[PDB]
Amino acid sequence: PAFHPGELNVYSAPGDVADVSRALRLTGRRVMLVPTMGALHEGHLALVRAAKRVPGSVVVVSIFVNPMQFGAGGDLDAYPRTPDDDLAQLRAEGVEIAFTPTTAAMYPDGLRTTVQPGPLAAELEGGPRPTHFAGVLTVVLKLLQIVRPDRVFFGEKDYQQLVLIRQLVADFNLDVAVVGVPTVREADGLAMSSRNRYLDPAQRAAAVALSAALTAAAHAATAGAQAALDAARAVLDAAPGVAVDYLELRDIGLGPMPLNGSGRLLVAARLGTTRLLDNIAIEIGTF
Amino acid sequence: AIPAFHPGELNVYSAPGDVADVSRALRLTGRRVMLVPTMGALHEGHLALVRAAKRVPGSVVVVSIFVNPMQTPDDDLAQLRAEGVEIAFTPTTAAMYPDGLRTTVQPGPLAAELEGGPRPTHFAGVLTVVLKLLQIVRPDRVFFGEKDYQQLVLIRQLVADFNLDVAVVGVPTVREADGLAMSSRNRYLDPAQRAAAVALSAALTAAAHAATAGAQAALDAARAVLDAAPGVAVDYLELRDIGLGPMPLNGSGRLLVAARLGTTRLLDNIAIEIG
Ligand SMILES: COc1ccc2[nH]ccc2c1
Ligand SMILES: COc1ccc2[nH]ccc2c1
Repeated sequence: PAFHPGELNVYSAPGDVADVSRALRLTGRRVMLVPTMGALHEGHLALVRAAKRVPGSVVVVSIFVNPMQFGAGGDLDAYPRTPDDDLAQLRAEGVEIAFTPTTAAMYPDGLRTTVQPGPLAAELEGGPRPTHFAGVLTVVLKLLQIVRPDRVFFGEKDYQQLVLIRQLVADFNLDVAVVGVPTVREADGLAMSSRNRYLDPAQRAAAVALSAALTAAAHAATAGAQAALDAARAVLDAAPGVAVDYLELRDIGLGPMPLNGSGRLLVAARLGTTRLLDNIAIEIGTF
Repeated sequence: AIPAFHPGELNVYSAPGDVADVSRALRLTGRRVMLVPTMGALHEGHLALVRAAKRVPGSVVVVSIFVNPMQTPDDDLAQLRAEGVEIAFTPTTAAMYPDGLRTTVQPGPLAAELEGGPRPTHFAGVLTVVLKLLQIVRPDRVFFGEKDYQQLVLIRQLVADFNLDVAVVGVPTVREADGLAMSSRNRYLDPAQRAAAVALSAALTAAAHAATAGAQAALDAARAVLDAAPGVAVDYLELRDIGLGPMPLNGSGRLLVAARLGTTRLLDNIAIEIG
């Protein structure tokens, strides 16, 4: 396959991007991978920019709405698809490679061999969606094998996902650096998300409560965990039509260890039918 | 700094990071890295894998020795020196699983069939450790015996399904003079059992030649030979396609058998061509 430097090259065939990546790597360039499901926003662009600043980088952005990480009807069909906007954004950002595989190219044998995540996948986001993270980790493993990047970039917004990807990389001895990039926010604090488009004006106004609650908690935390959680709860309680699914303060690895001084506070809430996530670093007893 | 590597000698590494760094360095110097995964206690079957790896031009051979809990140290290393193997990778359980069992590989449904009957989690263990070894060593080719044919097929599923950039090489089964497939378990057989054990290979070779008369003739011939043996408890005798799906009307297939002799479980298999 041809590679035209300094412009966007789009490859659909896994073999094509694998060949181009291999060839680039062999000439000294360092391959950076930003895996996405399209519907690109400023959060994704932050990832692209982080990747682009690595000296000698060539940036590969994958766009693939992975059916394996969705449960039956109708989340997969409802996922936003804005391909023309996505590719326009990548061109504007100076990205040289977009990898846009088909479902058939990624899953020619259906679901056969898959990744089984550790117990974290059953908690928080995985509670009512027990197969979700197996879908995520299976596709990320495949993308890593196809592209063979030196570094792979993920937002901190989906923090549990990022932790599970670090687990994947450690547990399977993958030779890639996982880079977590801090959450990009709207001016009022709202975390970037492709689901923000489903907030009507009232819901958009109310949605500020998630980030306001988290940031209140982070500052309250000088007074301890209870104070932090209660400050967040108070802000969420004050918000019209925010229905909290969970609000949890955990150790930074979200694993089988108690909170000791460095934590992550995670929230998920519904505004109408729209489920929003956010999270923040918490230091306990630290001003 | 890359760990020391002495060309033409057996270099032994226990740390995953060490063998990873050495393998990477060697492939940059124009070597082709060949991986032979084993659980030690090496026999002539393993040596055939080693010789197959060695004959690839540019080869450097990595033999891993790891008893994988999820599925003779000095003597093994001496055998490898004698074969001209340059790398042995001998990690501890703690080095392979520093965080315990966490993320694992879930095989497809083939893993529940045949050998997966008595050992329903066996292949998950095998695929998980093989994936890790492939990521640590990053070989150009990886070598497995055909004797554990279902294992080999599941490894080919792993490689295809996860888009791994490695060639899987199956090596024809090494056999004792009477046909018994090589295995560390053969020495456990008493004389009566050892004599009866020849029935597995004899049944398969009979079937392979009976196959000109069709699938049923092949299966019936194999069953007759097993039926002539005392103390051979057949767990299965199945004719499948080469990927272990259902056998087609004509074409290539594989005939697999497993049996228990006393407390010792033996496996064997053979290529079958129908008609
Ligand atoms: C870097 O900040 C962000 C924020 C939200 C995001 N959603 C998906 C990636 C991502 C990144
Ligand atoms: C290539 O022949 C063989 C025969 C039996 C085997 N057992 C484990 C590896 C192996 C290889």
